[PDB]
Amino acid sequence: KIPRGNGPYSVGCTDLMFDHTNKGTFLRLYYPSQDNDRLDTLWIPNKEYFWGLSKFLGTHWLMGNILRLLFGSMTTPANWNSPLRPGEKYPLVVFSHGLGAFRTLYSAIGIDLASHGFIVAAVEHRDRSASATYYFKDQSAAEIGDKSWLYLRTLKQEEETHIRNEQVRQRAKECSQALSLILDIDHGKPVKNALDLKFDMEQLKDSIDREKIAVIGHSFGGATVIQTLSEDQRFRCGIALDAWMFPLGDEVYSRIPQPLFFINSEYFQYPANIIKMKKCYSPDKERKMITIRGSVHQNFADFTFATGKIIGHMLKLKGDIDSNVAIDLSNKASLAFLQKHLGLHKDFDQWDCLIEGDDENLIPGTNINTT
Ligand SMILES: C[C@]1(c2ccccc2)CC(=O)N(CCOc2ccc(F)c(C#N)c2)C1
Ligand SMILES: [Cl-]
Repeated sequence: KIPRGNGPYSVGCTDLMFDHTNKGTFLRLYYPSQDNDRLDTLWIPNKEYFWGLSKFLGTHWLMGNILRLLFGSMTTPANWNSPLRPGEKYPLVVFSHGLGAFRTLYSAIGIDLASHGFIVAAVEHRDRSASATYYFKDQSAAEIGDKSWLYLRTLKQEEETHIRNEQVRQRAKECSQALSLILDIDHGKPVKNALDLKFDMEQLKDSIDREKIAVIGHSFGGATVIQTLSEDQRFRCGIALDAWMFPLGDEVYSRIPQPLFFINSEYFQYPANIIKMKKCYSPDKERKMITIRGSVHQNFADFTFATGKIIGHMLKLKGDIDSNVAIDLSNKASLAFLQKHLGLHKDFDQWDCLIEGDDENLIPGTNINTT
């Protein structure tokens, strides 16, 4: 089970696709909810995501249907289509998924943020970095619900540099586009969701704290944070969760004026990647780094909760550290940082010490030696 949020607000969830095309925005929204008696949210909602994951895992295609059997009925603890909790303006996080992931697989993070009073928009990238995604070929196809699926692209050694960079730039653009969509919805523009879901977007009118905006993401999503910040000053700070820095162009490193927080796992990181993180550092800029003891790359994603301790450890989904312990640390430290750099008047400053990695399961900075 994916843990419930630790904050005082109940959490809701819905999907938004606008426009319907492959150039539209697709996001999963987590938000503070009015109601708590709704059905929980289906974690991986279509079979084609399992088919996609099977390609990403490099397994036999037929394993897709086995993954679907095993995980196709799992829910995540967010009230599906619950009304938005009215009467208060909420800061906004735009969230970027890793390679071979998609919008729904970081619900532990998104739900927790929501439960503390954030709206979270988890983008689904159309760069062929998702295991799968979908859209509609045209206006007609969206009416009858005739989905077109786009699957993960496999790269040759010789495309890696170039195509990963094209992808991160598209990702940044998709993050900025999602922001603009949400900000327009806030300023009351009628948006007809391309998905026919019982959730009126008019609810979101005057409900965003328009200047309190951050971008967060895991791995490929972490590079996406950094590209996004450099391109869009509307985002006021970023949190990169175990960032994979390879996609970034040489030009971006000196061009990130906003505060940036690296939350790393112990076992993923390596000198080449850490050196790149350190190229974001500069005497005039606000930079923080911590490393979660006993953690692996997958502690930041939902599949760290989907299996038992033993097969979890074997499959590199779980580390030595407990998965709830690990995510609590990442989520609480994230909240404190956001409070500091968005200027929120909440109680997240209780976790300030975690930004400095001052905790028995934290390492200040990095464990990786670079020389
Ligand atoms: C370093 C990465 C990489 C780079 C090149 C080749 C291979 C891997 C880039 C990246 O984003 N990574 C994280 C992928 O996290 C996932 C993936 C699928 C999932 F279902 C879930 C979940 N839950 C999480 C791995
Ligand atoms: Cl290295």
